[PDB]
This record gives sequence, C-alpha cells and structure tokens, in this order.
Amino acid sequence: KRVDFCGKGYHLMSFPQSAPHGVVFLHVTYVPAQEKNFTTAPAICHDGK
Amino acid sequence: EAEVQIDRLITGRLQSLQTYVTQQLIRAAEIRASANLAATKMSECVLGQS
Repeated sequence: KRVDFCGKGYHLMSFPQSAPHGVVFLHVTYVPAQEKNFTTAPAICHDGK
Repeated sequence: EAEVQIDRLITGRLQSLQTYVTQQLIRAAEIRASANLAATKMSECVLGQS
C-alpha cells in the first residue's frame, strides 16, 4: 500500500529471480490513461436534504 | 641525513592523511543513510497519504 515502494504506479504483484551475487525483482504495475474532463459537484440537494 | 628527516616527515603526514580519509568515509556513510531515509519520507508522505 505504500506508494512507489515496488514499481511506479499502483502495485499488483512481483516475481523474484536469482543472479550471480544478487536478486532481481519483476514488478507488475497498473497505470491509467485516456482521460476526459466532465463537470463535478460536491453534493446534491433534493427536497431540502 | 636529509633522507632520514624526509622519511620521518612523510610517515607522520601520511598517517594523519589516512586518519582524515577514514573519518570522512564514516561520515559519508552516515549521511548516505540519513538521505536515504529522507528520500523514503519524501516519496511516501508527500505523493500519497501515510
């Protein structure tokens, strides 16, 4: 849940691999795209509530 | 005898230099640890919520 600890973006899962004198992690990460604009509002009134 | 005197002076200055270098190495390692902690705090507390 801590951001940017494993990968750049939301983290999903990882796989370790060996090396001659170390370890190599493959991180699977989720990244959004294709945005839009819309118009927002914080709350909606109805019947005074 | 000039060579004797120069030998003594070189020896002493050399130990002084080596001591200074070793102290610098220790301090640099400590600063590196502190800056790594600072980078972690910056990347975790600012870009998101803790």
